[PDB]
Amino acid sequence: YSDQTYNDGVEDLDPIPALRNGINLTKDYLKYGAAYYPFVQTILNYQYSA
Amino acid sequence: EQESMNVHGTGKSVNAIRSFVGKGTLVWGARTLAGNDNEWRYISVRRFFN
Amino acid sequence: TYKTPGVYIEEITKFPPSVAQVETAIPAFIGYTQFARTKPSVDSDDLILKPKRISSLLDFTTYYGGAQNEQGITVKLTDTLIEGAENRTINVPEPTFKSPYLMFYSLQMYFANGGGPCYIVSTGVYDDWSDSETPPTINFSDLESGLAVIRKEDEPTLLLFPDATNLPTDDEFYSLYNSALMQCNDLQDRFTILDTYSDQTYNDGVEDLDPIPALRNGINLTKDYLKYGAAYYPFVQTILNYQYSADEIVIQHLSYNPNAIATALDNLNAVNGPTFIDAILDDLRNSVKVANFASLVESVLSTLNELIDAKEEINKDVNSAIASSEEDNAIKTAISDALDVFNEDFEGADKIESVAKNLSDLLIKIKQADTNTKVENVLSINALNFSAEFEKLLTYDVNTGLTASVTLDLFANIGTRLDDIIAAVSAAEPIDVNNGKLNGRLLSDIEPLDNATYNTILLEINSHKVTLPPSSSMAGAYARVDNDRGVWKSPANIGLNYVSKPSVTVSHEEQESMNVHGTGKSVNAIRSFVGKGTLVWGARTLAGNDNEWRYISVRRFFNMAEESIKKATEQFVFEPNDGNTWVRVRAMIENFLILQWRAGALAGAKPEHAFYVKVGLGQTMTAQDILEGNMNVEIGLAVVRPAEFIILKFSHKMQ
Amino acid sequence: HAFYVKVGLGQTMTAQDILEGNMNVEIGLAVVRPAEFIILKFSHKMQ
Amino acid sequence: MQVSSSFRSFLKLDILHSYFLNDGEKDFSSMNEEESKTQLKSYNWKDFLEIYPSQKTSHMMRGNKIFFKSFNDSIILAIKVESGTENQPFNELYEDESMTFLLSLKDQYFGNYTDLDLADQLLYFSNKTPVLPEAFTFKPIDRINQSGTVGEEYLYEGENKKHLLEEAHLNPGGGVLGIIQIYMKGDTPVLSLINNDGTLKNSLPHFKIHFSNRKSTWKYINLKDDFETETKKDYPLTKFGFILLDKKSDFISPPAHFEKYVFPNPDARRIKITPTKNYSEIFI
Repeated sequence: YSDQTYNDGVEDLDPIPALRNGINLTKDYLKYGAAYYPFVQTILNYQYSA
Repeated sequence: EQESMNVHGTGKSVNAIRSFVGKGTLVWGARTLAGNDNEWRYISVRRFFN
Repeated sequence: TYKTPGVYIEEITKFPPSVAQVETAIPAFIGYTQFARTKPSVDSDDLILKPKRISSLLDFTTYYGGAQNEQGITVKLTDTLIEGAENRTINVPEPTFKSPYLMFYSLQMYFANGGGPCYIVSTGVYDDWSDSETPPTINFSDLESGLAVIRKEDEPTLLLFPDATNLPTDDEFYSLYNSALMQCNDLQDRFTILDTYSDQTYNDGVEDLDPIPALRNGINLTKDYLKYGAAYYPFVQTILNYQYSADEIVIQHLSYNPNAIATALDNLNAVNGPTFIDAILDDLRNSVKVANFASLVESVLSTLNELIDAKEEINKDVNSAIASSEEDNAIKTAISDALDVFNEDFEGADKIESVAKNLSDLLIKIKQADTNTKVENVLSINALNFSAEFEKLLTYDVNTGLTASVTLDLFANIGTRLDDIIAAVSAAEPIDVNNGKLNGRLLSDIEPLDNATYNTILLEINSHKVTLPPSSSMAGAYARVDNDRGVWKSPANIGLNYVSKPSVTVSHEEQESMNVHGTGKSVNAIRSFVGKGTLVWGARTLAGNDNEWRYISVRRFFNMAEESIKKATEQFVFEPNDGNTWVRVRAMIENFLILQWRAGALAGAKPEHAFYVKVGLGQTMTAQDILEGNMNVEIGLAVVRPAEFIILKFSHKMQ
Repeated sequence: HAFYVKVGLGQTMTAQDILEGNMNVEIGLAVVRPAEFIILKFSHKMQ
Repeated sequence: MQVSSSFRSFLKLDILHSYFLNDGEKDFSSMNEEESKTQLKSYNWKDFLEIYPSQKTSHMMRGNKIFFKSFNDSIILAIKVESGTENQPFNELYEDESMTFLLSLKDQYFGNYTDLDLADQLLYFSNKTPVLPEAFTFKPIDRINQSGTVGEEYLYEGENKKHLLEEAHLNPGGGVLGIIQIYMKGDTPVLSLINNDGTLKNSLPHFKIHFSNRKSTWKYINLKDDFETETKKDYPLTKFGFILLDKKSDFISPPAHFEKYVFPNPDARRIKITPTKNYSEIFI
């Protein structure tokens, strides 16, 4: 969800531990995906108008 | 730190993006969310079968 | 194991591994091992008396284990004065009591010399020593059992016994070899490699016997059996070390100025106090919730670990007091009893140590429980053991805000028990006579005290090398010849690997009675040559005066040919006994022999001069054989013989 | 040694499948696995 | 250098199947000697079944000098014995040694004519009660002088099946019908191969496996005359026999001109199997 501790309005959560609790399916489903961490900083600018 | 991302009691592995000297940013690790599965833990095996 | 993908670096010391070899003559090795199991991850010794095939030393060690640690290493330190100057002598002698379990060492030599895949028969496992001067034994009945077992295997061709020489009597030694020669004659396809009992005059309890003459009298079988084996002499000195552990080696330390007790006592006085254990004992006695809990558990666990380390330090010093109190054994007992009681709070009687272990495992599980459910964060405490383990420290502390209802507790019985230990130790202060500071300590524990003495001792220990009978090295040497030149080549004028030198020197005027003798019981020699190293010199069998079977290469060639021919005729066990069969049998045998001729095994310009085969009514059979159901096959072979003696005649040239 | 395929009455099907209108196909595959950990051991050379 | 050997019979196994041996209604088991010989002359078990040892069994047999021979109606094992006698095995045999042989099928129509519900089950035969993870009953491989055919008593499923396949160390490709396991010493003297002192028995052990054939109702279809009729009772499927149907009374709703019709016997290539009756459809 985020690479930083994020507040859910109640508690401060660690992003890797939170994903593990979030995706609550069995192996039959888990075998169909993978996750990556962290986010990356790119070289693209923001779009704006003077 | 990566040790707990790659191997974990729940099998919910997370792959890491890491910086290496003289190489730049590399994708490190290729497991699925069913990481303790002797048959389906690797991404390349699942994708080959699909 | 490893968790993060990547490259790991480790620093070790060992010999480089050998290159795997291709199948050739297959030896069987019968003897004792450390595990004997089929599945490395369990503790069942399921391979006892179940022959198994091994491809390399590395495979041996995952089913059978390694060598036994030697218990005979002695280290003695003597501290004296010369004109007021300090003078220390460090003495580390060759061990006189060695462990009689050579299977591991013998296999290392076998692979070093070129051996390929082989069979291992484990007849039992290693026993513990009874004392520092009382080693384990070899049970004759176990070796006989292993020999009987190998009789049912097809593939093996050579028979070896790695610890025959560690057997209690020469009579048992000779008996075992007579049985092996008899097995070879019953089967007609195996060969036995024999050793002498010892290379030194050995006492049988009655008389002093010469080893070569003794073997000749020991093996009392006829030529029908003697033709199936050969013997080699002497034993060889190798480059392998002894296996040991620094944690098992105890130092003897004598000194002009005794201080074993005084040191132990001063250390214990430091032990019995607030800076050692009172502070410990006084302190010891939903994702956020998990994090808070986990911190509290770790604090307790850390405190328990310090108390456990304290126990170990106490045992290390008290034991030097016990070891040093040579006189007045009543005190040695008083000290020992005080220590033995102290330990009960940490050992299995009431095990503080397992509580600490279990809390660590539980702590990891609760931190990881968050991975997938609120249930795990409950089960880890009430279905699993967190509640149960904390109870073992204080039975019902929860009864009140101040710990209460301690119906049982694992803490602070330490105070009284430490006082008992010190009082007993102090009794030895006027008893000690000559024991110095390091007396009774282990090598592994003295490096922080004096690492000059420690490093010196280790260098001396490692200077001692292993000595072995030559038989596993010879099985290796046979394998090299069979692959490079062929089974029909004599197994001699071969250098040996990992050999420093022969145990004794044999001159050319001594070898004469080893090679040629009235009884035909020839012995081959291992000899050192200048610029060449250690070579195998001679290749005769124990029936040396036999015009037909005196050479090893002739006997082995025939055994090889028989295995192949036998397989060719067994295909016809219940087939019709008629012309169609006789023709097929003959053709199969001749094709085999032609190929052996083409490769140079047999003499003769054309196959017609090298061999013949006859099968059939009117050639090998009559009407009576047809009636009985017999098939008779006759075969002849022209086999090549070696040169042994080269004579050079010199003269002046006339002109 | 890499794979096998089985289809047919007596191999994957019975009389009941012929009646129902089923076709059963069985397949096996030998799939290659990666190395993850490389361990380098160092020592002094003896001589 | 003289070398000699001698071999003697060790164990015989009789392999039979009613589909090939019966003649219409006449049961092979009730035939006289001439009738039995006549039927056997046309039978070869290798026409439908393949039998071979496991890798461990082959290794052991080589070590103990045990050979495997075959005949159109049977398998005989033979063993090397000591010279000069008839009953002393060359190599000592032990009570718990055993040989494992595997069964597999080559005939694609086996399941149509064989009366045995093999769906998802392992067929297992032995002379010694196994130790399995779930409760089961057990009966041994039948002797030559006993009555009966292969039935449900020899089928295993679930965990017991899994266990037996693993102990036999079978190839991943499967394709196994069943497993036969014989121990040197069984659960009773009459099923053993050797005596208490290791001596071969003086009466060759002789075991038997016999498969039964399936029966069905015959249905005759005449499209050109637009009429259908069925027989009143089930008849057996056989390979070589012949059943004559020639009375109106044999059929349910026989045709108006029955006297001009001929009713052929069905093959075993196609058959409808249901929980009650089996049916064979024949076109005229």
